Amino acid sequence: AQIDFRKKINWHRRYRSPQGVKTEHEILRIFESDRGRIINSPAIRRLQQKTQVFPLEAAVRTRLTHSMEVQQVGRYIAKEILSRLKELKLLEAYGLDELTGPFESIVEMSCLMHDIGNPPFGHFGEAAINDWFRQRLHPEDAESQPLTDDRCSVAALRLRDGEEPLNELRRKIRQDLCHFEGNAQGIRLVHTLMRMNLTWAQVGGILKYTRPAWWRGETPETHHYLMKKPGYYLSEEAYIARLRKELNLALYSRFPLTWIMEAADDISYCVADLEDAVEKRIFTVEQLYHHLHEAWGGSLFSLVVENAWEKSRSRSTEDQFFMYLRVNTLNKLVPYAAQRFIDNLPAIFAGTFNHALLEDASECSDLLKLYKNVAVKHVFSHPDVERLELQGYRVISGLLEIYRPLLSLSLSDFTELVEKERVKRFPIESRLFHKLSTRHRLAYVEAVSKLPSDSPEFPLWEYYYRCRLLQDYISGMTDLYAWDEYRRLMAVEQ
Amino acid sequence: QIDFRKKINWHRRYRSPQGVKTEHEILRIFESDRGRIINSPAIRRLQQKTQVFPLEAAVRTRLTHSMEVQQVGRYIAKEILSRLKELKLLEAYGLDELTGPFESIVEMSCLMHDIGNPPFGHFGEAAINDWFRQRLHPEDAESQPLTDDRCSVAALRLRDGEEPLNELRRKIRQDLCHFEGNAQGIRLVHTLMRMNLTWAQVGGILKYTRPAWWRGETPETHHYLMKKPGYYLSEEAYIARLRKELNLALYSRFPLTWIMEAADDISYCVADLEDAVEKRIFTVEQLYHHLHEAWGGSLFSLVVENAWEKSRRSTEDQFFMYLRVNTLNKLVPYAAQRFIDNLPAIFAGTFNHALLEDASECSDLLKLYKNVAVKHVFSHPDVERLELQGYRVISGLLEIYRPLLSLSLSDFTELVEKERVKRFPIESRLFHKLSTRHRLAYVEAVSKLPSDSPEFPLWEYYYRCRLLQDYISGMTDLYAWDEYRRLMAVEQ
Ligand code: NI
Ligand code: NI
Repeated sequence: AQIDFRKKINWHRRYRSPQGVKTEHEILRIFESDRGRIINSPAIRRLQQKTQVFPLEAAVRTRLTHSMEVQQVGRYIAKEILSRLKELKLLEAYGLDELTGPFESIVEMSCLMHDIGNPPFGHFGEAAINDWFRQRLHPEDAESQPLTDDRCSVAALRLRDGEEPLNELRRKIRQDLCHFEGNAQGIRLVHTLMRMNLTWAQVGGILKYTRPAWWRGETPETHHYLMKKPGYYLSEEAYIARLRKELNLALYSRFPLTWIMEAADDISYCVADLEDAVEKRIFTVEQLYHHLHEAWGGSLFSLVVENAWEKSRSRSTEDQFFMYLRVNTLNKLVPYAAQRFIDNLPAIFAGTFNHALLEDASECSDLLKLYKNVAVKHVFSHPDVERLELQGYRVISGLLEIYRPLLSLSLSDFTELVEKERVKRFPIESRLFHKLSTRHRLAYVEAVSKLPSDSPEFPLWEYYYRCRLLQDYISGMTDLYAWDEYRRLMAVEQ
Repeated sequence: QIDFRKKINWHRRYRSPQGVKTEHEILRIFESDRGRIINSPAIRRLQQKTQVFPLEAAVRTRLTHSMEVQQVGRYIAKEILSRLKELKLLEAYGLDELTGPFESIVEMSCLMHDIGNPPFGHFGEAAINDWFRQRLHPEDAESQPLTDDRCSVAALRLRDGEEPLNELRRKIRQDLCHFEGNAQGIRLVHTLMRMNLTWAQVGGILKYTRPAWWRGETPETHHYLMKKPGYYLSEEAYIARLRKELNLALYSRFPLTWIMEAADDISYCVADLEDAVEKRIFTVEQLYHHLHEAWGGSLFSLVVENAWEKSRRSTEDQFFMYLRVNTLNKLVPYAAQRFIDNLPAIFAGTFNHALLEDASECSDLLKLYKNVAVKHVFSHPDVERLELQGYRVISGLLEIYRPLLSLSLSDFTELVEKERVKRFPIESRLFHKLSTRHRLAYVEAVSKLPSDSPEFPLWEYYYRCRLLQDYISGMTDLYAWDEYRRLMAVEQ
């Protein structure tokens, strides 16, 4: 092989693509166009009110501010990597000499969008959606040979005896629909839903996992880490294939700048969650310092944490302590992350590298695990947080049940509903339908129209795309919007 | 005579970097600035102060707006630097090793451009000033001591024969009635949050150069830079040191500011229109017609009509994508060109115009967006009601804390020192409710004073009022509203 980043940092687009030879400048302007597209997308503002950890009530992080923090850390790691590469006289050799700006920016924006796909109430929205679609589709009963009391409630998707091609499609659909995941939904959102038409490189930095959502069974040994969670849905399959071709990815391989983004997320996530914890008066700073000292056991802790504490004891103490905790943490981990990226650059470039930059038995990872431990033991277990998670789960389950009658309809009927807009014998599901976002309905019409109308696959694909539509609509909501819809449609408030 | 090494100053007020530095070490310093800002509570507090509409999610907040402005500022900065490189002027102006810093300072100046604003924005302003006017009446201190001086504070009332003390009284009364977002921003970044930014960075926040205590007309040659107050009587010393570190003449301004300002103008106009359509006030076609009518190969044809033609994904999104893109592709180059064309004056910090404020077609496009906005959006009864409400809320909080300002020096001082005073239950608890940061700022400032001087009661009262304004202006919309409701015993 060889490391030529010109072959990875691909400034083409899916639609209306830039063509031909380009100035270093023209390339830069393209990736800046990407920045504009993202910073101005509704998806991002929607982040400015999805909950991070605490109920919104102002100084507490939201998905947005967290994403901005991650962006900053990503920038710092990218800059350290590029700078070390310049000191190693390796920048030209790796084809990065005219792509430093793009490199940096792709990382920054990949960070900003790392949460773009998450549904309201985060991992509990996820939980709610998957659990609901599991109770309706039971993918576990499609694992092997057709079960004679197949628990799935959808006639079309139930495994029928003798028709193994159709049965395989049924299998994939049922598994896929029960594996909604923030990142996969993120790819879907950026491409099919918002139609942002980013550069291939930029979309690549969003693809954080490489397992198909419809995946059943164990993951390959050699790819365990990159396939921890679903990375793309059955729908984006074609798209993801083209993406692989444009970014020179082997199957289940990942874009490199992703590894960078990931590391940034880990760092920011840990430290910030602790600071917010102190801000919500859960524990004082001293209490935090003791929990850390105890949960640990010239070492790293001494440097980062104990020096942060000593600085803190000689502006406001909470702010001083956390300023220097952040600073010291970053000054230890960011160089390490950079060093790991470079040391492992062949594998990371290939996109096959089966570890995180930080996931280790290295002291650095242990520091991160320390923050995460204190967080999960003394913050995420707090009754107000837990209550909010419970509530969110009820709200999303509730909405899904409210729109159930859209998924109850036969192909004939639902299609009639799409075409006539307002159906006389179907008042409720007509109005339920109108309540779906035009963006999402459009995506449905678009996807269904591209189908072989007479093929036996059609009812299956249609049902899939219809469920896909409903999940699009729900996952697209902010916490407050989802909660509010739930309350109004339950006729609890006007 | 343009040496940007003399403006892009990487020193700090406290614990400053000293000596010779690598281009890299300089970069790392300005990145440290970025970190300090992006992680400051002030910025998240922006993620819920209202921009135009009530929070209810797709609508802009002070934060998202600030991010949009940041992007436009970055683009303008890059265009300026790039045009300077094409003119072979980059080395000559001392920017060849400061391109990263240049860009970054602009970006962050943008992100912080709203950091100072009080809850409910210009109506919080209104409320604060109007309240302190009813209490201090600066208009009665304009000239010679008035014998029925309407001011209700014994110490600050103009007394006959004592013209030095009278001048101090004059400045204090005028200053306290001229609370302004930007001045409060300087105060916030420096005295309150103690962020200790670089001088250059603080400089990009200083948008106006008129002292808050200014009375009478502004100089002819500086009319534009002194439209609004830029710094309070307290930050006076600080601002002086800032002038020395950034090589500013009196009432002169930092350059990168002009850039930030232009970014604000652009993204503010376009965005407000988009959000207007999102809140279903008018459709896209309705908007296009309001624009076409309110106008009159020209610019409109290019930017707006081409946006509309492209528009005919979702139509609202397509139209606004290309409206934003075309607008930027016209105005950002122009802004850059204006910055460079006028670089001597802008560098000096004396340039008496905005990059965009003109009779130039570009400014007219902006004025067009602003006109359609102010006529068909800001006049919408729901916006107006929110402004009215906000003014009531801030006026209400100020009245609620009034008894802290009613106390004598002796008594209020006793309150500060003993923390809980037995004969003063209410004002004790009111006092405890003030943020420790703000109270600390008060103690800090008062302790530095000549304890026996006749100026002391005056300065103390000033700093006390300063304290209360710090606390109120520091709130988010929702927090201020909520405090007003709870302290009125309307909700538990
Ligand atoms: Ni995250
Ligand atoms: Ni603004």
